[PDB]
Amino acid sequence: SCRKFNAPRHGSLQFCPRKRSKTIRPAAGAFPADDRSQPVHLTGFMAYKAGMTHVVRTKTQVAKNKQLSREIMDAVTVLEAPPMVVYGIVGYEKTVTGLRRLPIVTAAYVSDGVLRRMFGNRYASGSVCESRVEMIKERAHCVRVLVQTQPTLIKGLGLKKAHIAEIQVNGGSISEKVEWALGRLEKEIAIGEVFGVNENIDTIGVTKGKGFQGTVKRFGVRKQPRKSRKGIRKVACIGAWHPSRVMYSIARAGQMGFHRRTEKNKRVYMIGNGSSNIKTEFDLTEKPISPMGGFPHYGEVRNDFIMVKGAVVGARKRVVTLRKSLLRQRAGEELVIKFVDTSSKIGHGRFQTSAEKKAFYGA
Amino acid sequence: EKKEHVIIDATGQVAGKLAAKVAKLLLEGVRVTVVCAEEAVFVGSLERAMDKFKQYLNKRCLVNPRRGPFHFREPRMHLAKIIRRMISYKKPRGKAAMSRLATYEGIPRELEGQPRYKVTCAFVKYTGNPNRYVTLGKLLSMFGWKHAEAAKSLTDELKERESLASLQKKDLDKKIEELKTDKNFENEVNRRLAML
RNA sequence: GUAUAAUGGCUGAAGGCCUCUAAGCCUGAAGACCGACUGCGCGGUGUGUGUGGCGGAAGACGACCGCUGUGUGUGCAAGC
RNA sequence: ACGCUGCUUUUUGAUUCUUCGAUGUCGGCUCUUCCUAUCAUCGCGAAGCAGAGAUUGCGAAGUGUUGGAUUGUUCACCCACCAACAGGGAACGUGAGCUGGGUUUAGACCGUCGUGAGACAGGUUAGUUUUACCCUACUGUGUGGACUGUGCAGCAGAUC
RNA sequence: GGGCGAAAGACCAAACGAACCAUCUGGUAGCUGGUUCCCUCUGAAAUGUCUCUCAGGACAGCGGCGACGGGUGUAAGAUGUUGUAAAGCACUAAUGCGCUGCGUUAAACUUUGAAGAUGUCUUUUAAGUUGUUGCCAGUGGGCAUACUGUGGUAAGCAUGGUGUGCGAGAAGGGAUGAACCUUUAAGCGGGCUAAGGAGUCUUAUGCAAGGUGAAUCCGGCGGCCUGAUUUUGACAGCCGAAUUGGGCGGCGGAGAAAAUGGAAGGGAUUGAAUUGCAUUCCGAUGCCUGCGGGGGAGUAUCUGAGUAAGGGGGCGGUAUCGUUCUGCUGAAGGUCCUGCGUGAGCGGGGGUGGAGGGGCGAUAUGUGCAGAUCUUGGUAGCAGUAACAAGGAAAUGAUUUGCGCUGGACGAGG
RNA sequence: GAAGUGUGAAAAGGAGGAUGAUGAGAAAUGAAAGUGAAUGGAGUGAAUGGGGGAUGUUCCCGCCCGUCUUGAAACACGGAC
Repeated sequence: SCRKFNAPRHGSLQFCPRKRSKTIRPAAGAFPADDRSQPVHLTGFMAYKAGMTHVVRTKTQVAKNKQLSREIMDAVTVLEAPPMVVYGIVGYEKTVTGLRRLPIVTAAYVSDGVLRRMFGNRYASGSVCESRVEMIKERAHCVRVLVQTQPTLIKGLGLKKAHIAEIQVNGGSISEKVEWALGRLEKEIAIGEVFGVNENIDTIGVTKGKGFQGTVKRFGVRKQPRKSRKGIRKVACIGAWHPSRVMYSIARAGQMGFHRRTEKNKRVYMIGNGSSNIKTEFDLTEKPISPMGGFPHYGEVRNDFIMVKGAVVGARKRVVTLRKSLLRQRAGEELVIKFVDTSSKIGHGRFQTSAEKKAFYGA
Repeated sequence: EKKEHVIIDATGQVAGKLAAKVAKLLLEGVRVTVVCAEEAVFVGSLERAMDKFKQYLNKRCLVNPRRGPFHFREPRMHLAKIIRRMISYKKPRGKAAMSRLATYEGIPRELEGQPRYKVTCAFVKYTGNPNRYVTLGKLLSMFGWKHAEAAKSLTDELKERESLASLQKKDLDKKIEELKTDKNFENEVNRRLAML
C-alpha cells in the first residue's frame, strides 16, 4: 500500500492541457512598469528567425586573479528585423470592471498589407479624427500604438499579409505620450531605437510541431522490460481502484509541439545591417553576416538584424515577439567579441570568405 | 404579470439576514437590484472570517478540477451566490426567480435619481456586537479582488451630483410657494374653480 | 509583492504594584494569498472570412499557415 | 519505579452480517495521489548551552528521501555513498498492465507413519496466464473572421 | 469387467480410473426452478413430545367452514402459600487489630424479610355481558426493543425471563432508515386536533434571563454557603476604604493526531445551533358532522389493513342436448373512433374483408400466462463495425515486357 | 431422421419498368415486434408513471419486476424484443 522507493513525477502540470496554439502571433501577457521620469520610448518589436552560428569571446578578468583572460565559445541566433510602421493610437481608461478601451485613431492612409490581415485577401470588393484625440488626453489611463511589419522586404517568406499588434508606450505625462505618437503616424521606427547591446530581453513564439506522439516521448516515462506482452512503450498502471476514474494527472498520448511559450533573460550581443560588413571584431576580413552558401532553408539577410545568445523558440521563417524585461537587472558583464564564424552549415565547411577557397585550389 | 421593481441598498446590512429576505421577494414575483454590494458586513473578527473562506477554497474535485466547485472573489458575484443557495435553483420555478436579480459594486449610472430601500431587520446596530464587523470588500481584497479603490470613487461622485439636484429642487419649492400666495394668482384659480 | 504562525518585543489596565493582552501596536517561515507564466468560456468594437486549385515552416482524417500562374527544367554557388 | 486514564486501525485474535447459477487468490516491476504521529532542508525555545559536536521541545507536509551482495520472499542483515537515506493509507492501491520465483490438480525421488490402498503447514525436481470493436472516465482533435478586455482553472524549482 | 501396454491408469474411430448403440425408462430425488380471471368475508405459526433425528416427518398447540342447543388476561370483604431484593451474623465458610470492644464478606450462608406473584369461599359483593360436537389447511430457520439476568476484555457477539412490535402495517413526523414518536388504511363535501414545528429552502407568532470523549489541571460570575481583617486607618506600594481564606452550583478553556473535497440536512445565523415560558398560529388517510357503496344484525343500528391459508358472489374459451334469433340489401376476423361497468369484460359507428355468426337454461372439459439458463418461429441494437479481397504494367491485348515456384507418371479415394 | 396445404365460378393473365387488358374483385384474410416517406409538435433534460389541471412541459408524490429469506433498489439469482 505505502510504496517504498519514491521518485519525482514525470513532467510538469503547469502546461496541461497541451493543445495546439490558436494563433501564429501570440500577444504579450504583460508590459513593464511605467516610470514617468524618463523620455518616451517603446517596449517591444517583431522580427523573423533566420539561423544560428558561433562566436568567440574574451572573458575579461585581466586583473591578477588566477585566470587573467579566458576564451569562451558561444552559440547565437540571428533574427532579421526590417523597420516597422505606425498607423494608429489606442487609449484605455479605468472602470469598476477594469480596463475599457476608447475609440481608435487611424492615420490617413492604411497600407495594403494591413487591409489583407483585417478583411481577407478579397477585401477590394476629419474633425472626428480630432475629437477622438481629445478623449485619449482627458481619459486614457494608459496608451498603446498599432504597428505593422513589412514582410515584402524579405522575399523568401512570400507573405504580402502583415502581422499587426499593440505595444505600450512608456515615458511620462500622458499628454506627452500622445504628441510623441502623433508625430510618428505613417512613418517607420527601427529596431536600433528600441534595444541596445548587452541588455536582457524576452521572446514569445510558437514551438516546432511534431504531431501525435507516444507517451515515452511526451512525458519521459520508462520503457518496460523485454519479456513483456502487449508492447513496451507505455505506462503500466493508470490508477487505483478508488477513485474509480482516471485522473487529469496521468500521462496519455497526444499532440506534442506547436505550443505557445515565453522565455526570459536572453542577452543581446550585436545589432547591425545585413547589407554591409560586420565588424567590431579583432580580425581584419570583411565578412557580411551570412555564411557561405546561405542560411540553410533560408535565404540571405539583407535588412537590419539582431543577434542574441542561445536558443530561440520556433522554426525558420516564423515570426517572434521581443519584449523588454519585467524584472530587475544588475549590470551585465563587459562584452568583448573577437570572431564570428561564417563557414558553410551544409556539410563541414572549412573556409570563411569564398575568395579564400578560390586561392586554395588555384584552378 | 407583475411589473414592480425595487432597488435595495446594502451599506450597514448583515449579509445573511438580507439574503434570506431578498430571496422571498424574488419567489413572489418582484424584481430586485442590490447596489453597493461591497459594503455588506459580517459580524465578528477578520481572523474568523478568513478561516471560513479558507475552508471554502479547499473544496475541490481531485479527479478533474475543471468540473469542480468555482470560488468567486468579486463582491457582487459572491453575494449573488449566497442568495442563490437560499432557494431550490435546479427546478424551473427557481430558475425563473433567479432571472429577476441584479447585483453591482458601487452604484451604476442609470439608477441615479431613483429611491433606494433598506431591510429593517439587517441593521448591524441591533446585534450585541456593534463595532465588531468586517465588510465584504475588505475580506475579499485579501484573496484577490483588485477594484476596491475604483468603487469608492464611483459612489462618491454620484452622491455629490445627487446632492446638488436636491438644492435646485428645494429652492423651487420656495419660489412656487410665494406664487401660490399671490393676488392675481388666486382670483384666477377661483375662476377655474368657479366652472367646477 | 502583500498579510501572517511559533517565538521575541512596545504602550497598558483589571489588581494604587506587576504583567507582550483584556482595546490597540511592532517584528517575523522552504508555509498561505497574489503576481508572472499556460489553457478555456463570455464580453466589447469606425471591424465578419477565396468556391476551387496548388504548396508548406503544419498534419492520422478533419483542421492550421500561405499565395491566387512564377512553377517545372537548366546554369552558377555551396557540399559529399 | 509502584499504580492509574486514553487514542488509532498499520499486527494477530474474536465473530459469521454480505458473496459458493465464481468479485482472478503472495511478491516484484511500472505509475499516480493522499495522511502526519517530521528523517533532512526553513524559522524559533530549554539546558548539568564556554567554543565545536550533539541531546530535548514548538510552528511547519512546499520539495527531497539513492546504488549493491545473500534470500521467491514481506521481512532481515551487511557493504558503499549521502543534506538525509522517516513512517503509513488508497479492495493488505495496481494480473482483459506485465512477469510467474512462492503457492502451484494430473509425472517422479527421499525421510518418517500405515498390513495395505495411501498420508505429512516435511524436504526436492518437471509442470497452458483467454476475450474490448460497447457505455462512461481520461488524452488529443473538430464544432465558421481581425484586435483586445476580464472572470474562472492549472501552476516549479529544490538542495549541496 | 474384455483386449493391448520399454508402465504415463496410456491407448481401443475429436471425450476412457470401464467405449459406442437400442431397450428396461415418463428409472428415484427429504434438493433447485416454475405453477395462468375479477370483487368481497375471516385470518396464523416460527413453540412442546418422539424420531440414523437436526435443510425432513408424525402427534399436540394456534386458524377456516359449519351444525345443534339455554341457563371474565380487572377489582372488593375474609382466609392460606412463598424465602428473592434489601439487610444481617443466629448456623456453615471467610477476615484485620486491641486484650471487653472497634473493622471487613458470601450464586452453591440465613436470626429476619418486602414490593410483587399465586390457592379457596361469597354476586346472599363491584363493574361487564357462553355450552356440545363434525370435516379439514398452513406452520415447526425467526428477528427488534423497554426493563431484567448468564458466559465473554469486548462486539451490529452468543444464550435465557416478562410485555409490546416488525414479520403480515400503509399514512403524518424524526433530512435519509423493517422495528423510534403519532396513529391504525386513498368514495364526495364542511369543521378540529396529534407527534412535530413557526429567518429561508417549506405551510405557520412572540415574551424573558444569561452569553458574545477520560483521568487530571486553569479561569470567570451585581450567583450562593461559610469564615477572618478594617476610619483606634486595613490590603498594595504617608496615603484614605474596602481586603482576603476555603468550598458549592451554572458557564468557558487545555488534555484532543489519518489517510479522494465535505457536511448541527444546505445557504447562513453573535442567539435563526443555550436556558426558561404561552395570551397566538400551522399541521394526518386519526376525531366530530352531512351524503354514497359493501358486509353483519334480533331490522330505531353497528362495522371495513393484511402474507401462508380457508369460504361466498361474479366475468370469459371450445362443444353437446333443448329453446329462441340473425347473414350477399355484406357474417366472422382485423384496424381507427366512441358509449356502459368498482372490475374481470360487454356494446355501437366508418374503412377493410367476401362467408357464415349468435342469446338464454342444464351438461362435458386437453378451460384464462410476463417469468420456468422454458419450446418453436420471426425480428432489433451493436454496425456498414470486426474479418477478408483489391496479384507488375503497356487507349487496344492470339502482340511486347515484369515477377513466383512445385513440373511429369502408377495405386487408394472421387 | 426433418421442414414444407389455399389465384379464380371460369385461364378468361400476368411475371424489368411504364402504358394497358380481363374479372364481381388483381386475387384467400394479413395482427405484433421492427422499418422507409411525407407532414405537425418538442429537446440538449436518461426515459416512462399517479394526483391536480390542460391543444407538450412549469406544483406535489414516485428506485425494477418475479423469487428464496429475520431482512432486497441491491456490489443476491432469472429476465434484449
